[PDB]
Amino acid sequence: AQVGLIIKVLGRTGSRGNVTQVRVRLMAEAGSPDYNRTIVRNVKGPCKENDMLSLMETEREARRL
Amino acid sequence: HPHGGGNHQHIGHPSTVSRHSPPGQKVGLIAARRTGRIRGGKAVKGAW
Amino acid sequence: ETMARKEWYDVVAPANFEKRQFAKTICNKTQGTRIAADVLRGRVFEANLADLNQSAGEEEAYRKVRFTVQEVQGRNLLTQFHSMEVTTDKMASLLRKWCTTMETTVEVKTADGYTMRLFVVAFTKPQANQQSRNCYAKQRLVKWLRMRITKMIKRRLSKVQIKEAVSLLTRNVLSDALVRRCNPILPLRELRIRKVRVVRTPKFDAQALLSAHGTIPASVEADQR
Amino acid sequence: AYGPNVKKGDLVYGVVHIFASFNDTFVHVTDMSGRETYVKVTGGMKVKADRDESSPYAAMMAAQDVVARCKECGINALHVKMRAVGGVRTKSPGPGAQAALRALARAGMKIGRIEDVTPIPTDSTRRKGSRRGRRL
Amino acid sequence: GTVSRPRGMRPKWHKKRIKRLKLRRRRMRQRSK
Amino acid sequence: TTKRRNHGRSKPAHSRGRVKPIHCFNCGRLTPKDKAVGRFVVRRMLDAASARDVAEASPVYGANFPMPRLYMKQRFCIACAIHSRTVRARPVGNRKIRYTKKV
RNA sequence: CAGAGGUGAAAUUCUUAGACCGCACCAAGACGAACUACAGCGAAGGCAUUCUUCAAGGAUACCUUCCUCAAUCAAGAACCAAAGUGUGGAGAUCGAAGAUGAUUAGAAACCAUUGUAGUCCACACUGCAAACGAUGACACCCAUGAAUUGGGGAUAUCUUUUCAGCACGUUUUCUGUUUUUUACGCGAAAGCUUUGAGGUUACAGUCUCAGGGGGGAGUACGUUCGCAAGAGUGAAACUUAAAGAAAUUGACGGAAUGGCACCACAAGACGUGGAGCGUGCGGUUUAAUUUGACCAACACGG
Ligand SMILES: [K+]
Ligand SMILES: [Mg+2]
Ligand SMILES: [Mg+2]
Ligand SMILES: [Mg+2]
Ligand SMILES: [Mg+2]
Ligand SMILES: [Mg+2]
Ligand SMILES: [Mg+2]
Ligand SMILES: [Mg+2]
Ligand SMILES: [Mg+2]
Ligand SMILES: [Mg+2]
Ligand SMILES: [Mg+2]
Ligand SMILES: [Mg+2]
Ligand SMILES: [Mg+2]
Ligand SMILES: [Mg+2]
Ligand SMILES: [Mg+2]
Ligand SMILES: [Mg+2]
Ligand SMILES: [Mg+2]
Ligand SMILES: [Mg+2]
Ligand SMILES: [Mg+2]
Ligand SMILES: [Mg+2]
Ligand SMILES: [Mg+2]
Ligand SMILES: [Mg+2]
Ligand SMILES: [Mg+2]
Ligand SMILES: [Mg+2]
Ligand SMILES: [Mg+2]
Ligand SMILES: [Mg+2]
Ligand SMILES: [Mg+2]
Repeated sequence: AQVGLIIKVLGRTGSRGNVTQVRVRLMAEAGSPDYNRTIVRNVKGPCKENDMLSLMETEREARRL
Repeated sequence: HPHGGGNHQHIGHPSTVSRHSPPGQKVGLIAARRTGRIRGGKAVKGAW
Repeated sequence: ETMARKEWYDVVAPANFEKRQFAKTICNKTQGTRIAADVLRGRVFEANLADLNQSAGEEEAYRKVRFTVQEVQGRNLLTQFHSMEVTTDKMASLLRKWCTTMETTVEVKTADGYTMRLFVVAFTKPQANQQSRNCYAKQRLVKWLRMRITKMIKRRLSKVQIKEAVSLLTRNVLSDALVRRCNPILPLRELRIRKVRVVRTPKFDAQALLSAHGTIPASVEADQR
Repeated sequence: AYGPNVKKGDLVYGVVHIFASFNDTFVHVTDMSGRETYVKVTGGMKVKADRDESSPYAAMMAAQDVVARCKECGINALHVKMRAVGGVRTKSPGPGAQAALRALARAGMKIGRIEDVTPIPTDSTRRKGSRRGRRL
Repeated sequence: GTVSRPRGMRPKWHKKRIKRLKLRRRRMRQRSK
Repeated sequence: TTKRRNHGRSKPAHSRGRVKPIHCFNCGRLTPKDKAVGRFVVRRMLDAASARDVAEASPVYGANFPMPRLYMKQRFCIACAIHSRTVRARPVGNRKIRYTKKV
């Protein structure tokens, strides 16, 4: 369960606007292969900048749409 | 002739006959792979 | 397990390539009438020219060279030049709109035999002073350029052996000579040999093959692990 | 147990052919000649729905299976050759092309030359469909 | 809708109907002839 | 009621008689080459996020040697160009404006 | 080595018989990508690989020749996309008819897999296209700015060991071509504008074809041509007050763009719809069950 920090909110994606797209910086240890690695994710529920997520799979990256 | 006879002029049995039919019986379409109007590219006739 | 039957082999490029033992391949262990040596011959291996020539620059990273296995020496697959081709991305990126793409096809036979087809492509260029919307070329000049390219390739490539011809194509010597003698006919943005392919080959000579490979590097595939 | 007699850590190169259609994705690892194939895994071997055969996730799963088998075979580096269906049909690669290549890279496989090798006709036969095209 | 009113059925198919009708009258006269 | 002076194609009235048709990129509809909407596309083989990982794992590719890109000449029929938003309907006055370079 | 194909999703279909996939090969028939353009050629239809050929054709150049030989046309003749017809060939791809699987209330369609005739070539017919610039041919005047193709005049840049005293390119000019942007004038307007739809009630350069409200009807008959399909020619009876054309404002769109709303949705909460009962509406019944109202009627006419 990799923990990621939301550094910015890209926007409200989806037709209904319930899902939002954010840029997530992984909160890994220093020297780890995932140190300072940023990915784009789709988040369900109210999320704000500086929030933290529990990513089950870090390989997948959300579409920029 | 195998095709002779009848109160109408007809072959009463399929005219496509086996390759192994004895002489006298091997009349008609001999060991035919197909019949009809071919209907398309004409295959090269003869053996393979 | 399928890999149990497999034996490993080394593919060796001729001596005019800096890296000799490029690539590795597998083959079924000769399980009887199905001899590995009989089935290996004729296999074509494609490699990037940059990998074959380490000293080569940026331009050689966009050319692929194919080699045909002419003989199986132990675990070494001694090969002969088969074809050379420019990569898809580089060739597609060379095309520009407001100019004419001029293509030439030249078929020559070397001293050993080895008929090959050359497939030269050229593009017209706007002049530095030019401000016209297009730089299209008159068909008279295109025919002249095609004629001169054909003569030069036939003259130069028909007096040399197969190994020298491959060296000329690999080291851009023939291409540079073409572009230098063809610019006076027509301002060329770029003259490039798109694809070389051997279409006909003489009867198989091993002595000439051994002479073409020089000193053959050994392979340790059959050695004890 | 399987692999060439080479020093540990030296790169052994295969060729991965990534056929990314809009109906399926192929991850096919061969040697440099292309005659011998080490492992072929398709996107439809990882999903049960026909619509999910060409999904990026199916390509990712197929690539991971390829990486495991290539590890067993001794291959640790790969030249990639990606193609669309080509010919007279569409030249756009399928959804799983990027997914398969990224999954191979992330799974520890070394990546060599990348080339697009989709079939390009210099002049083609008639394309499927009428002169009115496919009407939807 | 690149065209204005046909005003009483598509004229192409009306011409086809007239053509079939002409052929029918032709065959009838041929029978009588 | 002529909508366009050029009738939606690049064929003046005394230049040619016929332009050989081409198949649409999407649907395959046969349309004259001059009339079809032609866009030259230079598409990256991988997106930026995935290209980073592949370039990381590639000795060949990196900050000095760029990765290959796809080059396609895409010609669309009018219906497929409109539906894919390559072109849109425009106000009558704005129909005249033209572009010569990819901006 | 276990699926592949195909699709909104599937299935008809192919697949341990090894399909799909991969490499190098073949065969055959088409086709000639990108370059490919408000570009070139051609009478029109049409015409894109290279090389070698055969007649041509135009433009330009000319202090060459000649001396009205011309323009346009009933009758008459030749060419003419695709489809179609005949006879041979070809048959890779695609594909009328047909079949099957889907989707549907039905679907003989659109979609999928196929599939015959056809598609391709030769010869001979056919001669009906939105064969369109919906704009007949020839000739004259005609404002402006960028261009573009071909040939010639005159005089900044690049290459310059042989189809080479070269080729391109700059500036200016010129004849001929396909055009574009923005002046009169014209037009019902859309629009056209040395490329006219201008130079027309201030109506006359020349020739020629066609039209005279809508249909019936490009039908009937006769007749010519055609193998046939049909083509050319072509009515009338009867019916009908409009049919049309271009613009304007609305309205509508299973067309785009930007916003907005819990009488919308999303995240949810309480419910209603199921039970009993109160009440209103309808129906039934009745002498009467008085009547209005059917999102914006129905605990509403307080
Ligand atoms: K009988
Ligand atoms: Mg008997
Ligand atoms: Mg009888
Ligand atoms: Mg009978
Ligand atoms: Mg030019
Ligand atoms: Mg499938
Ligand atoms: Mg549609
Ligand atoms: Mg409309
Ligand atoms: Mg309209
Ligand atoms: Mg009208
Ligand atoms: Mg012309
Ligand atoms: Mg035409
Ligand atoms: Mg257009
Ligand atoms: Mg097989
Ligand atoms: Mg070409
Ligand atoms: Mg035909
Ligand atoms: Mg025929
Ligand atoms: Mg016959
Ligand atoms: Mg088919
Ligand atoms: Mg007509
Ligand atoms: Mg007309
Ligand atoms: Mg010209
Ligand atoms: Mg003008
Ligand atoms: Mg008639
Ligand atoms: Mg709100
Ligand atoms: Mg309201
Ligand atoms: Mg109320």
